[PDB]
Amino acid sequence: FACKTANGTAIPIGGGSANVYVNLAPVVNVGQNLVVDLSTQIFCHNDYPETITDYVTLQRGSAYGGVLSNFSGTVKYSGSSYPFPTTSETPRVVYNSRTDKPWPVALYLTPVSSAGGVAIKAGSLIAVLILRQTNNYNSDDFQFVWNIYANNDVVVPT
Ligand SMILES: OCc1cn(CCc2ccc(O[C@H]3O[C@H](CO)[C@@H](O)[C@H](O)[C@@H]3O)cc2)nn1
Ligand code: NI
Repeated sequence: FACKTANGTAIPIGGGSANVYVNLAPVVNVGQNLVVDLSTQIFCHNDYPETITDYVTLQRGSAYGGVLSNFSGTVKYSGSSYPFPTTSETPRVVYNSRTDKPWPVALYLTPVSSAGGVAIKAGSLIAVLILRQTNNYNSDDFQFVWNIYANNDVVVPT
């Protein structure tokens, strides 16, 4: 089991960490959502699906920088919604093919009433999402740590 990002980098068997840059809507008002869909960027596969089933959860989602201070949010993982930052590990998604399949995670972030001006700075760390992988074969229990960075400034009009 390993993962990669689109035109990007890879995290190999056994886990590790990688940096991911996302495009964000440049202007977002109170009451609106920034939607950050990682399922178009992060892809994973099972290396021996004929005998092994891989189980994959969102172990934890954490907010940083402008997102931590200026937004509240929710995360959608494989069809279900949760608070973001997260309050517990999600249920598991099964990976049973050598063909790349998206990691089905999306953040929905909305400005708090005190956000104004530049609420997220270009290039800044905005979130960490930890993918936890196990299987039905041995004791493997691995973390794939995705550091999520803003590509551009996000302004909350005042
Ligand atoms: O007849 C038994 C047999 C065994 N195999 C492959 C053995 C194997 C063992 C571990 C393994 O590890 C990687 O691949 C596994 C499947 O994705 C994953 O669960 C592991 O954690 C790890 O990333 C891959 C192949 N093929 N046939
Ligand atoms: Ni592989």
